[PDB]
Amino acid sequence: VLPVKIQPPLLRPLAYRVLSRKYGLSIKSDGLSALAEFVGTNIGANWRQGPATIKFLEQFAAVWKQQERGLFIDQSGVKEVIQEMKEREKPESSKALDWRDYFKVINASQQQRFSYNPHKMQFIFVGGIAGFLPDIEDKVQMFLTRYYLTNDRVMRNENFQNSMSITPIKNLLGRDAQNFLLLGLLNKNFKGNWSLEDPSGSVEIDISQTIPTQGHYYVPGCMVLVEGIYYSVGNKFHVTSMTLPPGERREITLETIGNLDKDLKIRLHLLEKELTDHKFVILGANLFLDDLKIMTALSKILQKLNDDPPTLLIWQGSFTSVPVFASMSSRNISSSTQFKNNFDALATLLSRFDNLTENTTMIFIPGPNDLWGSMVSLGASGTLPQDPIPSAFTKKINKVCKNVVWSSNPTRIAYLSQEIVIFRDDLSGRFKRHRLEFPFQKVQETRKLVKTILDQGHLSPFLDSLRPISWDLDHTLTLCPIPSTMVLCDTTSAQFDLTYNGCKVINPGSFIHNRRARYMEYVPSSKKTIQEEIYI
Amino acid sequence: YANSTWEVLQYKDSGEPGVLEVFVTINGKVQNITFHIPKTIYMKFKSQTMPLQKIKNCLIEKSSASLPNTLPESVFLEEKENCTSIFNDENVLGVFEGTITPHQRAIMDLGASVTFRSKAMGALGKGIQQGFEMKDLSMAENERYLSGFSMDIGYLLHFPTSIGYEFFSLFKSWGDTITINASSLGQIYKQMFEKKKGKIETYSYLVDIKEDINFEFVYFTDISKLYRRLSQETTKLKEERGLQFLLLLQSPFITKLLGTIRLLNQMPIVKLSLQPTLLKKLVNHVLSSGSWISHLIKLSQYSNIPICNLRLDSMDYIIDVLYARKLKKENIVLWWNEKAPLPDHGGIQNDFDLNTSWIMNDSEFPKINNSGVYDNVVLDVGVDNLTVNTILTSALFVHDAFSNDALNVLRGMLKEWWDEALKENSTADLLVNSLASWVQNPNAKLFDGLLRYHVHNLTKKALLQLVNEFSALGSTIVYADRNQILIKTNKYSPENCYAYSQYMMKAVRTNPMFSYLDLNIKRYWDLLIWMDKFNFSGLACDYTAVSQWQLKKFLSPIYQPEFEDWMMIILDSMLKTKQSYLKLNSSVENSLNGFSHLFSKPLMKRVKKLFKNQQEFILDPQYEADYVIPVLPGSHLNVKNPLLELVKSLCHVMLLSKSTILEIRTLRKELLKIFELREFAKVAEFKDPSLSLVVPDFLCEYCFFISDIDFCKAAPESIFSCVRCHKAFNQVLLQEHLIQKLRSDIESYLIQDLRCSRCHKVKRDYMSAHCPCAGAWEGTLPRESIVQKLNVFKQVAKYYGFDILLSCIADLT
Ligand SMILES: [Zn+2]
Ligand SMILES: [Zn+2]
Repeated sequence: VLPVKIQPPLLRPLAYRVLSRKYGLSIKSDGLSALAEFVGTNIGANWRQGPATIKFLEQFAAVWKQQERGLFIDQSGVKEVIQEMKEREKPESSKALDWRDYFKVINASQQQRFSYNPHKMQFIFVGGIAGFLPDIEDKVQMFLTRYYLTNDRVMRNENFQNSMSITPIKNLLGRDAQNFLLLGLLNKNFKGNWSLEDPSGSVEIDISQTIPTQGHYYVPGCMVLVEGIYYSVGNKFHVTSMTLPPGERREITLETIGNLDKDLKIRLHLLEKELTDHKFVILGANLFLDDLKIMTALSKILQKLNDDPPTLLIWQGSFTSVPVFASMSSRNISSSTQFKNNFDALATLLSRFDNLTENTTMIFIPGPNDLWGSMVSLGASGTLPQDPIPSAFTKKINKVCKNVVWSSNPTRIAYLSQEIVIFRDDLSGRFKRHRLEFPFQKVQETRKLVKTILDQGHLSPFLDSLRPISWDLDHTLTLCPIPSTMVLCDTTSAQFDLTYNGCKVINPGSFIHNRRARYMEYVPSSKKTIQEEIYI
Repeated sequence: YANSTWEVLQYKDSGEPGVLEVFVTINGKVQNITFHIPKTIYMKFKSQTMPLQKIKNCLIEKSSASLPNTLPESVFLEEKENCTSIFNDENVLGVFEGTITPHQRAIMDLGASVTFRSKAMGALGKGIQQGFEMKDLSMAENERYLSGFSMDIGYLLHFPTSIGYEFFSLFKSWGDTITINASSLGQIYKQMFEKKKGKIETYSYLVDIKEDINFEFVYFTDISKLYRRLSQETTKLKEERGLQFLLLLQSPFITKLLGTIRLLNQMPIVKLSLQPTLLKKLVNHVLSSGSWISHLIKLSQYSNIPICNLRLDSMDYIIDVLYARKLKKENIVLWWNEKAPLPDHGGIQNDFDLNTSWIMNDSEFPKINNSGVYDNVVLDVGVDNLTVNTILTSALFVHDAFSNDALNVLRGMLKEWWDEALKENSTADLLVNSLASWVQNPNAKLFDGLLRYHVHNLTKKALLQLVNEFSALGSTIVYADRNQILIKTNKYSPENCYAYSQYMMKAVRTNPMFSYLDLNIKRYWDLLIWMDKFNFSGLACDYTAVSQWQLKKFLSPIYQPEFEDWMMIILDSMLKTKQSYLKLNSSVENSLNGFSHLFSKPLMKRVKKLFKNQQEFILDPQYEADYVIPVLPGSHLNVKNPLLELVKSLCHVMLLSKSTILEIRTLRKELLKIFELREFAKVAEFKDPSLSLVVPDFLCEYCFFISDIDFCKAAPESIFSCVRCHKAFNQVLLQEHLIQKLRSDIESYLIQDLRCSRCHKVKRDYMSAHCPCAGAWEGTLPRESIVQKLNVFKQVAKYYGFDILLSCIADLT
């Protein structure tokens, strides 16, 4: 533990002798200097560092897998990894593992681009002021990628469970009366009649005399599994039974993707048991800060949480009563600055609690009436991958706390080996409005909604003419791994908590249902939820 | 309550949908009354008879017409159940399509402000205990004299500021105790306040002010005097005149009221919502408070509205209330949607629709602009009342069109207000101008995107018809932008202009379509070199001359005076040539055919001298302060030879004329020979140095002027202030509108329709590698266009110092 400074020239012989000869690692001058600094700091007289170098190189070859170790990033990374493995074994550090280094929240703009090579591959894709503008090919392939994902899901589930094959729509032309099973995107033709769209083509469908699976919502833009007899007399597909694709368990998708290292899995599993007492509190929807009654109720809720602050306090969308837009007036209407005043008022009612706002990440989720998204939509369901609340309106709130995250509407949480997805949207209303009728209670409707969302595998299985989506930011809506926990926030659906296909779906509902400021509590360790209604 | 108007209809809900305060001005004095109002819903039973009959009988089909995109279901407490009777069985709560109008609103819409309880004394006493339900009470009554005669006031104006001076001032009709060296300035304003009160005592005849105005200089250090002292003073005044005073409240933010003051003054309340130098503001406001009381009385007399109407663009609320009344007289469902700017189209208004989105974010007004030199006399005709005249004369399958019946209702109402204002009618004209301005106001309580789009198309087509009419009259158009139109009269002689112009205006007014369209000629141009609105010069009335060339701002500071001087030289040469042609006599070929010969040789020699001077001093320091290209919001061009840019601009403004193209091309070739540049070289071609960034249909909050503000081209003084007036514009409003346009551009790029790159057939399917004609898909809005627009926005924000716009740009990436 004796500190010492050792110059790179004397350490150079032994360093190379092991890094280069034993394993084949090239060490640069700057990297050699950094390694000499590390060895001098964490050991004296620089004699018994052979095991340290061996551990460094073996970790580097096991994880990083490249050359030129002296990049100031590879060396630091391997030293840190050595630190955590020594910590979990319980030197430079001998403390306990902290979940903060394994807890992260992923925005819609910072995920990994995963485009599926149509045959069999899930590839990885990963520049100026207008560097966020999607390209045209992104719009072209937006639905193709979704179809390929659904087709892979069907090829894994249906054939191994039910064994009719899937015939591409282009294969129905010459056939006169044979039976086919089509997987296509239900949509309305420009001529005004329903049809299914496939990468190979499209075909009109005669929806009369169809028996649909009643446990699903059927809407244009959702991908269905129709079955019927093609007719070449009028080029129509007389569908008999149409149902949504079967869902998949998350664990099944993980071995196909094959994404985790063993040490990271062990550490995450260990802190899963160690961190038993962590509480996630999910507030209600439509926190209308403009309303004085809701403002007073929020004070009582924050006071109650101040006694025992939770791990995360998630705030739902539509923070203001009226949609924000450019207002022509000489008063303090000023829909921009009035938002700033509302957040400043929130800061007053939030900085008053010293016990709260400390050791509590505060994630904020935007809604239909938030800045930069309500400017054009005027409070309607506009572009789905909503950008976070602008930082220009969060000066006081961010100054008051120390860990506050402003995230996208379809945000992702990486608290542990499990993934949590938060989504604020009135899915039930749109589903009911755009559900198509077949010419041929509340808990049942909630189950229908959850089943439709999970079977579709997409957060919004809707057409581009009903819910515009940023073309490149579409993977942020795809439920390819089917995350374990999903906060399907809503304002037109009754509060519920359901589990399906290994996924826990929780809907806190509106903040004020009749007279109570409802909010939800989530315990990741026990996977148990409970609502906390508080009277006004 | 007998023929008594409620002064304020404040929402005394107490959780009851229908219970609210009614301060009806009874014959003796105002008294607090409670009402009861069922929540009417316009859910017409479309092809489905539902016999459920939960609480109230439901009318079948409502005998009305819905909104393409007399009280059915008259419940009383929807709180009973939010889920209500959701069935989705052929329009039985399948689509709401009802009314969101809460209490305090349906009362004004249906019941007149003045009302009389058409019941006996026993029924009156029975209704005293619980309230006066509108179902069996409160018939609408005539409003010949709706207001009162002598009403006490409780003036409590307050103008806070962050500098550190508190304006928690209160005024009394007789107490005169204004509690805040002010006596001298107060008397100074009193010196003409004798005349002001004489006007009040001859036109208002409502209240009088005591002459002993005592000013109490008290410093409201903290809340103890900021709020508690004000509350105790106002409760002392309240117990002084018991429910016998009208609160004239002025406060930028109303939360001070609703804290404790509002329920301290439940009596009739009005929300005006409007260091030594700032002292005069208080005395001016207190001594002018006696002027608009008569205006409010007149407004409430004409418009059937109580005194609870807010003064923030009160014309918008008046128009909403009157339009709702005229629409309720007809069997048309309303689209109120008080909570949100979007129309109350049931529930279909909350989801994205491509057509609705397009009609919303499309306000670009076509401009007809012809560039050239016009030796003929051209008139700067300025149109006015285009929207009003358009809706009035619009009388003279389509899913994108507004309802024809609602438009007819609007036309009839506008005709009524118009004829009224024509005869002496103050409020009538106020409301016509206000309607012109509201149609496009999302804050309106009846705003409809379809209606605004319909009005926009009607205005576009009316302007096109006006242009065609002027062309037929024998005058070509060189500019038309919905606020002004420039016509090229064929009369060469400037003397023969007045009679021709008057004949033209009369002939335009003869057409029924433009009868209400008022036109006035602003300026006469004997000569005009027109490139754009912001790049023009010429002789104006024949003796004044103007040189407004935005191209000059993009030249190096040394050459800006050279361009300015040579513009005057060119204009004078053109004038001399025109005079010579007119003297000799008294487009293929006009009066100008050799105007370049006057200054060709001096210009060439000056350019040679300037080129030698530049070659001497281009690289040497201490001169780079002159040979520097200015940075402007529209700057997008890299300049290597600033003198070449100067000669390019001069040659372009000379090439504007169509007749003298050849003699100016020869001059340009000779000029370019100096730089050893070819005549048709790419670098020698003139490209506009400035881009454009227009905020369409920007509205001036004072004079109601609808103009397209351009930020990359207009001078800074012409964007922060209006045109017809000279009042300033809010920085926050400009930044908000710029952000709105930026988000509209982003959304329009994201929701664009792809089309084939070879046959241009629009893409119809969702999964398709390419067009069936073997052509790759391409967008109708290229990505490069949006990138350029974003760069323009960033340049404007960085130059003008728009902080919120910079925050938006940063938040994009
Ligand atoms: Zn103005
Ligand atoms: Zn094509």
